[PDB]
Amino acid sequence: GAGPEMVRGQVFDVGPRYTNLSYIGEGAYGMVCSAYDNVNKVRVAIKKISPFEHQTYCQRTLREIKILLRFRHENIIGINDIIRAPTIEQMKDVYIVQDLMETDLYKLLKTQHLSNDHICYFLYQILRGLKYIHSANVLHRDLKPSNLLLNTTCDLKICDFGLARVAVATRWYRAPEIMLNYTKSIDIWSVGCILAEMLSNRPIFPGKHYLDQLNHILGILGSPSQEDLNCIINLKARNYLLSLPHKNKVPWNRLFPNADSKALDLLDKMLTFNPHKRIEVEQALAHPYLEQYYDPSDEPIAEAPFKFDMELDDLPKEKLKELIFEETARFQPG
Ligand SMILES: O=c1[nH][nH]c2cc(Nc3ncc(Nc4ccccc4)c(Nc4cc(C5CC5)n[nH]4)n3)ccc12
Repeated sequence: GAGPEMVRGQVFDVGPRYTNLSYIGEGAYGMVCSAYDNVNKVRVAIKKISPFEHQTYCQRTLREIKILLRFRHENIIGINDIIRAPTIEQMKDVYIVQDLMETDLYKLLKTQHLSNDHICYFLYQILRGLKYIHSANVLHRDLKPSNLLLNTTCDLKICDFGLARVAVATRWYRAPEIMLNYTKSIDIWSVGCILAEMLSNRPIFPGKHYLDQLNHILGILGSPSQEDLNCIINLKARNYLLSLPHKNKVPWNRLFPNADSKALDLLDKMLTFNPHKRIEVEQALAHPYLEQYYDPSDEPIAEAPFKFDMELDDLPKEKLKELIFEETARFQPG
C-alpha cells in the first residue's frame, strides 16, 4: 500500500480509486482537488468537507447531498460518488466526487472578455438550471460566478447547494430584501448581478460591508419609493435608508453603453428593488434577449417539489452525523 493521500499537509484519503491529486482551492471547512479515477479513467472533482464541529455545517452538508442526489439536470452538478470512513466513530470528513469542469465563471471573467452571444448562452443555461431548481420549490440562495462551472464547449453547470433551502451568502450578489428583512426572487436578483458582471467584467454592486452594499444598489437604482420600503424590514436599515439624501436613477444604457438593448431590458427586470415586481425565471427565459435559445420543449422541470422528511434546523449535530453516515451508506461496498 501507498498509505493515505495528502494535499498541502492535509489528509485527502480518496485512494486507491482516486489518485494523482491536484489542488484547486479551499473554503472555511472544505478543500477541492482534481483526481484521476482509475475505474472510469477520467479526471474528477473531489470536495473534502469537515463539518462535524458545527450543527449548521452538518445541516448544509446533508441538504446538499440530499438535494444533488435527487436532482437530475444538464445545468446542475451531480454527485457521482461519496467517500467517508467505515464507522461513524472514525468519520471526521466527507468527500463528494463530482464531474470535473474546465473552470468557473469567476476565473473566466478575470481573464476573458465575453461576446454578446456567449453572455446570452451562459445566461440561458443559468436560467434553464434555475427553472428546474425553482420548479422543485428550492432556492439556491448563493448564485455567484464562482458557483457556475464551465467546460471547453461552453456548457454550464450550477454547483454548491450547501445554502439551498425549500421555499448568509456573498454580499455582492445578495438581494436587498435579505439585507432589509427569503423567496425565489432572491435567486433572480443574483442572476441579474451575474449578467451585469458578464457585460462589464466588473461586479455591479461591490460593497465592502452591508451598508456599502445598500449604498451601491441605491447609487444605480436611485432612492427607493414608499412602496419599495413598505415591507417587513428591520428598523435600523429603514431608518438608515430614510436618513440618506436623494439619489438619482442611473439609466442602464449609461452604465453599460455598448450592451445589447434587449440584455439591458432583461437586466432592468431582474435588478428590480421590490421582489414582487421582479421578473420570474420562466418570464426571464421567454424574454426577447434569450429568443435564439429559448426552447420550452427542452427545459425540464422536477416531477415533484423537494421536501425534507425531518426538521433539520432542530436536530443536534450528533443526530445529523448519523443521518449523514446513513445517507452516504449506498456508496459503500455492499
Ligand atoms: O464547491 C465549489 N463551489 N464553487 C466552486 C468553485 C470551484 N472552481 C473551479 N475552478 C476551476 C475548475 N477546473 C479546473 C480544471 C483543471 C485544473 C484546475 C481547475 C473547477 N472544476 C470543478 C469543480 C467541480 C465541483 C464543484 C466541485 N467540478 N469541477 N472548479 C471549485 C469548487 C467549487
